[PDB]
Amino acid sequence: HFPFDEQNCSMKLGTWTYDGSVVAINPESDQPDLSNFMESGEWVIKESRGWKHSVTYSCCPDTPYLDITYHFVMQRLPLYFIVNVIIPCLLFSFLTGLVFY
Amino acid sequence: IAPCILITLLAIFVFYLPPDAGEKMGLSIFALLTLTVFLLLLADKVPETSLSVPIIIKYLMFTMVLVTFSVILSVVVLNLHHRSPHTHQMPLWVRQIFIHK
Ligand SMILES: *[C@@H]1O[C@H](CO)[C@@H](O[C@@H]2O[C@H](CO)[C@@H](O[C@@H]3O[C@H](CO[C@H]4O[C@H](CO)[C@@H](O)[C@H](O)[C@@H]4O)[C@@H](O)[C@H](O[C@H]4O[C@H](CO)[C@@H](O)[C@H](O)[C@@H]4O)[C@@H]3O)[C@H](O)[C@H]2NC(C)=O)[C@H](O)[C@H]1NC(C)=O
Repeated sequence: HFPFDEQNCSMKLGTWTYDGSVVAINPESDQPDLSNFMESGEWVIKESRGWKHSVTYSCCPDTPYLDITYHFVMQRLPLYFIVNVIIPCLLFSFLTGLVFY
Repeated sequence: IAPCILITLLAIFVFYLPPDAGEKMGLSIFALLTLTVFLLLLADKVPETSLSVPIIIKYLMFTMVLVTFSVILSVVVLNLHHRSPHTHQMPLWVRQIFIHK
Protein backbone atom coordinates (compact mmCIF):
# COMPACT_ATOMS: atom_id res chain seq x y z
CA HIS A 1 0.00 0.00 0.00
CA PHE A 2 2.99 2.36 -0.35
CA PRO A 3 2.77 5.39 0.13
CA PHE A 4 -0.39 4.63 2.21
CA ASP A 5 1.33 1.72 3.95
CA GLU A 6 1.12 0.94 7.69
CA GLN A 7 4.10 -0.93 9.29
CA ASN A 8 4.45 -2.88 12.61
CA CYS A 9 8.18 -2.86 13.56
CA SER A 10 9.16 -4.68 16.81
CA MET A 11 12.30 -4.59 19.03
CA LYS A 12 12.91 -7.98 20.76
CA LEU A 13 15.04 -7.44 23.91
CA GLY A 14 16.43 -10.19 26.08
CA THR A 15 19.25 -11.27 28.36
CA TRP A 16 21.60 -12.93 25.89
CA THR A 17 23.39 -15.34 28.24
CA TYR A 18 21.01 -15.52 31.25
CA ASP A 19 17.85 -17.65 31.25
CA GLY A 20 14.67 -16.95 33.17
CA SER A 21 15.71 -19.16 36.08
CA VAL A 22 18.61 -16.82 37.03
CA VAL A 23 17.53 -13.43 35.61
CA ALA A 24 13.88 -12.40 35.18
CA ILE A 25 13.02 -9.35 33.05
CA ASN A 26 9.65 -7.62 33.48
CA PRO A 27 8.19 -4.65 31.55
CA GLU A 28 8.11 -1.34 33.39
CA SER A 29 4.82 -0.43 31.70
CA ASP A 30 2.36 -1.91 29.22
CA GLN A 31 3.42 0.70 26.62
CA PRO A 32 6.74 2.25 25.58
CA ASP A 33 7.43 5.67 27.07
CA LEU A 34 6.69 8.28 24.37
CA SER A 35 6.76 11.28 26.72
CA ASN A 36 9.92 12.73 25.11
CA PHE A 37 9.29 11.44 21.58
CA MET A 38 10.15 13.83 18.75
CA GLU A 39 7.41 14.15 16.15
CA SER A 40 8.41 12.59 12.83
CA GLY A 41 7.83 14.32 9.50
CA GLU A 42 7.21 11.04 7.64
CA TRP A 43 5.58 8.61 10.12
CA VAL A 44 2.82 8.71 12.74
CA ILE A 45 2.87 6.15 15.56
CA LYS A 46 -0.71 4.87 15.74
CA GLU A 47 -0.10 2.20 18.39
CA SER A 48 2.69 0.98 20.65
CA ARG A 49 2.89 -1.82 23.19
CA GLY A 50 5.32 -4.12 24.99
CA TRP A 51 4.70 -7.83 25.58
CA LYS A 52 6.67 -10.27 27.74
CA HIS A 53 7.09 -13.82 26.34
CA SER A 54 8.54 -16.97 28.01
CA VAL A 55 9.59 -19.89 25.80
CA THR A 56 10.64 -23.37 26.96
CA TYR A 57 12.44 -25.61 24.47
CA SER A 58 12.26 -29.40 24.62
CA CYS A 59 16.01 -29.84 25.14
CA CYS A 60 15.95 -27.27 28.00
CA PRO A 61 12.84 -27.90 30.13
CA ASP A 62 14.25 -26.12 33.22
CA THR A 63 15.74 -22.91 31.71
CA PRO A 64 12.90 -20.84 30.24
CA TYR A 65 14.02 -18.04 27.94
CA LEU A 66 12.36 -14.66 28.48
CA ASP A 67 12.04 -11.69 26.16
CA ILE A 68 10.23 -8.36 26.00
CA THR A 69 9.11 -7.31 22.49
CA TYR A 70 8.10 -3.62 22.00
CA HIS A 71 6.03 -3.19 18.76
CA PHE A 72 5.24 0.19 17.08
CA VAL A 73 2.38 0.36 14.51
CA MET A 74 3.28 3.33 12.21
CA GLN A 75 1.25 4.99 9.38
CA ARG A 76 3.25 6.77 6.65
CA LEU A 77 2.45 10.40 5.89
CA PRO A 78 1.91 10.23 2.09
CA LEU A 79 1.87 13.94 1.14
CA TYR A 80 5.45 14.00 -0.17
CA PHE A 81 4.91 11.00 -2.44
CA ILE A 82 1.49 12.27 -3.54
CA VAL A 83 2.85 15.65 -4.62
CA ASN A 84 6.20 14.58 -6.05
CA VAL A 85 5.27 11.29 -7.77
CA ILE A 86 1.52 10.85 -8.20
CA ILE A 87 0.58 14.30 -9.55
CA PRO A 88 3.09 14.27 -12.46
CA CYS A 89 1.96 10.74 -13.33
CA LEU A 90 -1.67 11.91 -13.36
CA LEU A 91 -0.72 14.84 -15.60
CA PHE A 92 1.06 12.55 -18.06
CA SER A 93 -1.85 10.09 -18.01
CA PHE A 94 -4.30 12.91 -18.77
CA LEU A 95 -2.08 14.17 -21.61
CA THR A 96 -1.98 10.62 -23.00
CA GLY A 97 -5.60 10.72 -24.17
CA LEU A 98 -5.37 14.20 -25.70
CA VAL A 99 -3.70 12.81 -28.85
CA PHE A 100 -7.05 11.41 -30.03
CA TYR A 101 -8.43 14.97 -30.14
CA ILE B 1 13.48 29.68 -10.71
CA ALA B 2 14.90 31.43 -13.78
CA PRO B 3 14.60 28.34 -16.05
CA CYS B 4 11.02 27.89 -14.83
CA ILE B 5 10.25 31.52 -15.70
CA LEU B 6 11.77 31.08 -19.16
CA ILE B 7 9.83 27.86 -19.78
CA THR B 8 6.64 29.60 -18.65
CA LEU B 9 7.35 32.40 -21.13
CA LEU B 10 7.71 29.85 -23.94
CA ALA B 11 4.46 28.18 -22.86
CA ILE B 12 2.80 31.59 -23.18
CA PHE B 13 4.36 32.20 -26.60
CA VAL B 14 3.10 28.88 -27.99
CA PHE B 15 -0.29 30.55 -28.52
CA TYR B 16 1.26 33.10 -30.92
CA LEU B 17 2.68 30.29 -33.07
CA PRO B 18 0.53 29.84 -36.21
CA PRO B 19 -1.24 26.48 -36.58
CA ASP B 20 0.12 26.05 -40.11
CA ALA B 21 3.71 25.89 -38.83
CA GLY B 22 2.95 22.51 -37.25
CA GLU B 23 5.14 23.21 -34.21
CA LYS B 24 2.87 23.93 -31.22
CA MET B 25 2.99 20.37 -29.86
CA GLY B 26 6.76 20.13 -30.12
CA LEU B 27 7.39 23.40 -28.29
CA SER B 28 4.88 22.86 -25.46
CA ILE B 29 5.74 19.22 -24.86
CA PHE B 30 9.50 19.84 -24.90
CA ALA B 31 8.88 22.58 -22.35
CA LEU B 32 7.18 19.92 -20.22
CA LEU B 33 10.15 17.58 -20.79
CA THR B 34 12.56 20.29 -19.63
CA LEU B 35 10.43 20.85 -16.53
CA THR B 36 10.69 17.11 -15.83
CA VAL B 37 14.47 17.46 -16.04
CA PHE B 38 14.27 20.23 -13.44
CA LEU B 39 12.12 18.00 -11.23
CA LEU B 40 14.97 15.48 -11.45
CA LEU B 41 17.33 18.29 -10.45
CA LEU B 42 15.23 19.16 -7.39
CA ALA B 43 14.83 15.50 -6.35
CA ASP B 44 18.32 15.51 -4.79
CA LYS B 45 17.89 18.79 -2.85
CA VAL B 46 14.38 19.15 -1.41
CA PRO B 47 13.41 17.79 2.04
CA GLU B 48 11.60 14.46 2.18
CA THR B 49 9.09 15.13 4.99
CA SER B 50 5.31 15.27 4.52
CA LEU B 51 4.06 17.88 7.01
CA SER B 52 3.87 20.50 4.23
CA VAL B 53 4.96 21.15 0.64
CA PRO B 54 7.93 23.40 -0.23
CA ILE B 55 6.95 26.56 -2.07
CA ILE B 56 9.48 25.74 -4.79
CA ILE B 57 7.72 22.42 -5.34
CA LYS B 58 4.43 24.33 -5.46
CA TYR B 59 5.89 26.64 -8.11
CA LEU B 60 7.26 23.70 -10.12
CA MET B 61 3.92 21.87 -10.07
CA PHE B 62 2.13 25.12 -10.93
CA THR B 63 4.45 25.48 -13.93
CA MET B 64 3.88 21.87 -15.00
CA VAL B 65 0.11 22.32 -14.73
CA LEU B 66 0.40 25.50 -16.82
CA VAL B 67 2.41 23.71 -19.51
CA THR B 68 -0.04 20.79 -19.46
CA PHE B 69 -2.92 23.21 -20.02
CA SER B 70 -0.93 24.93 -22.77
CA VAL B 71 -0.60 21.54 -24.50
CA ILE B 72 -4.32 20.85 -24.02
CA LEU B 73 -5.46 24.23 -25.31
CA SER B 74 -3.03 24.08 -28.25
CA VAL B 75 -4.58 20.72 -29.14
CA VAL B 76 -8.03 22.34 -28.96
CA VAL B 77 -6.88 25.19 -31.22
CA LEU B 78 -5.40 22.74 -33.74
CA ASN B 79 -8.61 20.71 -33.70
CA LEU B 80 -10.55 23.86 -34.57
CA HIS B 81 -8.02 24.91 -37.23
CA HIS B 82 -7.84 21.57 -39.09
CA ARG B 83 -11.60 21.00 -38.89
CA SER B 84 -12.96 19.50 -42.10
CA PRO B 85 -15.51 21.94 -43.61
CA HIS B 86 -17.74 19.34 -45.26
CA THR B 87 -17.94 16.90 -42.32
CA HIS B 88 -18.29 19.63 -39.65
CA GLN B 89 -20.99 22.31 -39.80
CA MET B 90 -20.27 25.46 -37.83
CA PRO B 91 -23.12 26.02 -35.33
CA LEU B 92 -24.53 29.52 -35.51
CA TRP B 93 -23.69 30.46 -31.90
CA VAL B 94 -20.03 29.70 -32.64
CA ARG B 95 -20.31 32.20 -35.50
CA GLN B 96 -21.95 34.91 -33.38
CA ILE B 97 -19.44 34.61 -30.54
CA PHE B 98 -16.11 33.83 -32.20
CA ILE B 99 -16.52 35.67 -35.55
CA HIS B 100 -18.67 38.73 -34.69
CA LYS B 101 -18.51 39.61 -30.97
C1 LIG C 1 2.30 -5.74 15.90
O1 LIG C 1 3.14 -6.88 16.05
C2 LIG C 1 3.34 -7.30 17.42
C3 LIG C 1 4.27 -8.48 17.38
O2 LIG C 1 5.60 -8.08 17.06
C4 LIG C 1 2.00 -7.63 18.07
O3 LIG C 1 2.27 -7.95 19.44
C5 LIG C 1 1.41 -9.02 19.87
O4 LIG C 1 0.34 -8.48 20.63
C6 LIG C 1 -0.56 -9.47 21.17
C7 LIG C 1 -1.68 -8.73 21.85
O5 LIG C 1 -2.36 -7.88 20.94
C8 LIG C 1 0.22 -10.39 22.11
O6 LIG C 1 -0.63 -11.40 22.64
C9 LIG C 1 -0.66 -11.27 24.08
O7 LIG C 1 0.42 -11.94 24.73
C10 LIG C 1 0.42 -11.79 26.17
C11 LIG C 1 1.63 -12.52 26.69
O8 LIG C 1 1.59 -13.90 26.36
C12 LIG C 1 2.95 -14.37 26.29
O9 LIG C 1 3.50 -14.61 27.59
C13 LIG C 1 2.84 -15.66 28.31
C14 LIG C 1 3.53 -15.76 29.65
O10 LIG C 1 4.94 -15.91 29.49
C15 LIG C 1 2.92 -16.96 27.51
O11 LIG C 1 2.21 -17.98 28.21
C16 LIG C 1 2.33 -16.76 26.13
O12 LIG C 1 2.46 -17.95 25.35
C17 LIG C 1 3.03 -15.61 25.44
O13 LIG C 1 4.39 -15.93 25.18
C18 LIG C 1 -0.89 -12.33 26.74
O14 LIG C 1 -0.91 -12.11 28.15
C19 LIG C 1 -2.07 -11.63 26.09
O15 LIG C 1 -3.29 -12.18 26.57
C20 LIG C 1 -4.25 -11.12 26.68
O16 LIG C 1 -4.88 -10.84 25.43
C21 LIG C 1 -5.60 -11.95 24.87
C22 LIG C 1 -6.15 -11.49 23.54
O17 LIG C 1 -6.92 -10.30 23.69
C23 LIG C 1 -6.69 -12.39 25.84
O18 LIG C 1 -7.36 -13.53 25.31
C24 LIG C 1 -6.08 -12.73 27.18
O19 LIG C 1 -7.09 -13.08 28.12
C25 LIG C 1 -5.30 -11.54 27.70
O20 LIG C 1 -6.16 -10.44 27.98
C26 LIG C 1 -1.98 -11.78 24.59
O21 LIG C 1 -2.16 -13.14 24.19
C27 LIG C 1 1.37 -11.03 21.33
O22 LIG C 1 2.10 -11.92 22.15
C28 LIG C 1 2.25 -9.92 20.76
N1 LIG C 1 3.40 -10.47 20.06
C29 LIG C 1 4.65 -10.10 20.33
C30 LIG C 1 5.73 -10.97 19.77
O23 LIG C 1 4.90 -9.10 21.00
C31 LIG C 1 1.07 -6.43 17.96
O24 LIG C 1 -0.22 -6.72 18.49
C32 LIG C 1 0.92 -6.00 16.51
N2 LIG C 1 0.06 -4.84 16.41
C33 LIG C 1 -1.03 -4.81 15.65
C34 LIG C 1 -1.97 -3.67 15.89
O25 LIG C 1 -1.26 -5.67 14.81
